[PDB]
Amino acid sequence: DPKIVNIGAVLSTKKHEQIFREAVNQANKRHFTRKIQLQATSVTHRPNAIQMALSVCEDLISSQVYAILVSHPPLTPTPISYTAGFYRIPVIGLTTRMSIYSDKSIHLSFLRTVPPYSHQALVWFEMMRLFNWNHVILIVSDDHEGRAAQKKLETLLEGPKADKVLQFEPGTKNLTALLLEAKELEARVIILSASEDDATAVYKSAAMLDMTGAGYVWLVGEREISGSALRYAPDGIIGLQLINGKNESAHISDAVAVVAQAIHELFEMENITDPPRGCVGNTNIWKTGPLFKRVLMSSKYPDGVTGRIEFNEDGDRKFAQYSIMNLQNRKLVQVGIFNGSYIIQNDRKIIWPGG
Amino acid sequence: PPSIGIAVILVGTSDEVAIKDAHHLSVVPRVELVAMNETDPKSIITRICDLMSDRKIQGVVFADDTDQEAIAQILDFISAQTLTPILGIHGGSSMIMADKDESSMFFQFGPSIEQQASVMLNIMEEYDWYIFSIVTTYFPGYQDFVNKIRSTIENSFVGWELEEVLLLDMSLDDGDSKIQNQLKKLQSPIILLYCTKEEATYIFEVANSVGLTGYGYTWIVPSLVAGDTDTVPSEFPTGLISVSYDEWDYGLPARVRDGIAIITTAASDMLSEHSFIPEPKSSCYNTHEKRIYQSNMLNRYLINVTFEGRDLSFSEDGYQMHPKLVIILLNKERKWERVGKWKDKSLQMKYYVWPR
Ligand SMILES: *[C@@H]1O[C@H](CO)[C@@H](O[C@@H]2O[C@H](CO)[C@@H](O[C@@H]3O[C@H](CO[C@H]4O[C@H](CO)[C@@H](O)[C@H](O)[C@@H]4O)[C@@H](O)[C@H](O[C@H]4O[C@H](CO)[C@@H](O)[C@H](O)[C@@H]4O)[C@@H]3O)[C@H](O)[C@H]2NC(C)=O)[C@H](O)[C@H]1NC(C)=O
Ligand SMILES: CCCN(CCc1ccc(Cl)c(Cl)c1)C[C@H](O)COc1ccc(NS(C)(=O)=O)cc1
Ligand SMILES: *[C@@H]1O[C@H](CO)[C@@H](O)[C@H](O)[C@H]1NC(C)=O
Ligand SMILES: *[C@@H]1O[C@H](CO)[C@@H](O)[C@H](O)[C@H]1NC(C)=O
Ligand SMILES: *[C@@H]1O[C@H](CO)[C@@H](O)[C@H](O)[C@H]1NC(C)=O
Ligand SMILES: [Cl-]
Ligand SMILES: [Cl-]
Ligand SMILES: [Cl-]
Ligand SMILES: [Cl-]
Ligand SMILES: [Cl-]
Ligand SMILES: [Cl-]
Ligand code: NA
Repeated sequence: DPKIVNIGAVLSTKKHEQIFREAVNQANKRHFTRKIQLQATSVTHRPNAIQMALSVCEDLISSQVYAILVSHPPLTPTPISYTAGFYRIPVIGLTTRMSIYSDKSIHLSFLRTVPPYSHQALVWFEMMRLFNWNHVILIVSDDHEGRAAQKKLETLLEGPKADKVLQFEPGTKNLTALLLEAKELEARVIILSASEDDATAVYKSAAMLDMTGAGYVWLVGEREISGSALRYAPDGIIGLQLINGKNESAHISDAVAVVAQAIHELFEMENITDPPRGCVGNTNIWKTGPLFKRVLMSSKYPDGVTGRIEFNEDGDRKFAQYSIMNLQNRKLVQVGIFNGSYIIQNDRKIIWPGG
Repeated sequence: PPSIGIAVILVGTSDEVAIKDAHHLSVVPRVELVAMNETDPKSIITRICDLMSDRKIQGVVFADDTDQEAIAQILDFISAQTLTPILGIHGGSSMIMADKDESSMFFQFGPSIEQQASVMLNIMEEYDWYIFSIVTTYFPGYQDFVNKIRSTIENSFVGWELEEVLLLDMSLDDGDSKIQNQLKKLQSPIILLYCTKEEATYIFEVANSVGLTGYGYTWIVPSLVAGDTDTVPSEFPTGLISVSYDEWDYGLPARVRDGIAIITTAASDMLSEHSFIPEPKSSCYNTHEKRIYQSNMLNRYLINVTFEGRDLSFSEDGYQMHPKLVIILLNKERKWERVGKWKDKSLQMKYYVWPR
């Protein structure tokens, strides 16, 4: 008999539980599992954060999980990160994109197989080189996500330069003062980070100031061409969609592969201890937790369903693939992809604002 | 006058009798001592939720005898989720949490991060120690610590010289000897350390391996590193200096008294202006639906309470406003020893010159 090593998951549906089950069973098939052999333990999301925390203890940590997969319900991963982090049990985010999960102080054992929204700056930057936009205006919401995008782009720039950064208070509906400050500047290329509703307010104000026509380039991310943002978005706008970013099934499969590889790598080392069994009466960290986190952080899985899987220094997905989308006659049209490191233009012509 | 329920939760050895002894308004407290054995997330959540579904709990006063700073994090989580006032008055429950939730009604006895950092520079100026480095982990607050120092320095006509700031990642194992390589970069004779007690235990063990604990190096840490001063890890270097609120002149009986008063006064003050107080949540299981019916309105009163002509007010950030702090020094017998008070924004030290 082998040593049985539990992996946990908090997932959206029973269907996705079964997928996780089958992924773990496949990992057992394809790995050499005389010594150690994985076992799937899963629940679905609870209705509120306190019940979810309790469930992590009662359902998962009671089974001594070495790691916990967590999907964003479509109520956040946060309670699961908190509770699991208490013990230094690693959490793998499957679909959560918010930049806040990259903060070690808050989420101190958290990796994810999708990138945070802020990493869209990586694509903007390659776009700016490609189309030789050397002077841009950056408009970001004055919240965490907005400031995260700013920091990320400013790091890449510091070739092309930002002529100015403008931040606005989230939830503001008349943005003409801010947008007037951008109109006076010379650069005509405008990059936007904002939630759905805040992008809407921007697009409206920009249209009333006639900043959405010929001359101007608008470069945004995924949130800014989603839901209601899309409904008032100007033609010619360029935006992004994370390929497979919403495919819980794809990420379950990839996350399990990575975690299974990492478990087997872990157990080549000496003096591996088990995680605590249950929460009750246990207040010490899992001593091997920090080691297992390092092994995950450095895991490389080239043959992923979502592409090439590595993690950066914050445990965020690297080599993510984006669709480059262009609003033409009010339809979203793919004009290229960012394949992880390289921009590939397809045969469909970009139509800019105006044209 | 109507009665509000207040749970007083005590973890670990405590004299309940002496407590129930230290203990005019529009409302009147019904106090309820609960003892608790464990301080894991489940035990703490389950205990408080069970309390809230048996009795009608307006507020929670929490004290423990551990060094577990995580207790404060758990309580803030519970407070924000259920919108219930919780005071962490002693132990891990009072170990500063930076960045409490927007909806938190969690308040802690003891100094903010920024105030401790201010005290630490005052100690340095007294003995003309102007050259120093900073070591922190990623423990929440560490940025607020570094920033407070930096902006005090920057705005001073004094010849401060901050030489190095180290950030230590102890979420990963140290089999590459990273922390050792970082520590071996320190030259300064004063080193300010921000981290948890358990983290400092490890950091000191490593610093010693590299010759940084002995003479020529003085380490200064905040309250939560000293923690319970009757528990002194062996790795802690003789000569360690700490700001402390561990329990010197402000005893647990008195703390529980003031805790009960703060919640009671605050509720009275609200009933008097608005002709209602918020109704005790009767469930943690239900907090998602009943949420538009709840707010943290009681906070604005929680923070402006005078009792027995003692100003007990909190900051909006949820720490005590004017704590009398005790500066302590780990002596040759490896006991913690009083060597200073920080009273009225004034530092009063015992020694003009440090003995060894
Ligand atoms: C995203 O898209 C990028 C760009 O297309 C991909 O990166 C390229 O990956 C291909 C592999 O398919 C690489 O192609 C190989 O190039 C080798 C030499 O590369 C040098 O020269 C190129 C061009 O100047 C430089 O870009 C590069 O920096 C190097 O200096 C060749 O030796 C290889 O030839 C081999 O295969 C051929 C075809 O079968 C055989 O005939 C040969 O015998 C030989 O075995 C090959 O052509 C390319 O170098 C990569 N470019 C870059 C910039 O990295 C990414 O792979 C892609 N990402 C994903 C996830 O798909
Ligand atoms: C805003 C902060 C939120 N907090 C959540 C803690 C928590 C909340 C609720 C519960 Cl229910 C539990 Cl269970 C745990 C984060 C947690 O406090 C992080 O803990 C540490 C972070 C960093 C470090 N330093 S490090 C990365 O070098 O090792 C140490 C502890
Ligand atoms: C999601 O990924 C799976 C592979 O795991 C694939 O079979 C399926 O087609 C994908 N779904 C979509 C909508 O592309
Ligand atoms: C806590 O420990 C005390 C002392 O032994 C005991 O009386 C009590 O039953 C314990 N409580 C629980 C919930 O186990
Ligand atoms: C706090 O102290 C008293 C009320 O007790 C009063 O002088 C002051 O205005 C109060 N602050 C408020 C109500 O914000
Ligand atoms: Cl096998
Ligand atoms: Cl449990
Ligand atoms: Cl194209
Ligand atoms: Cl208990
Ligand atoms: Cl919270
Ligand atoms: Cl503290
Ligand atoms: Na991370």
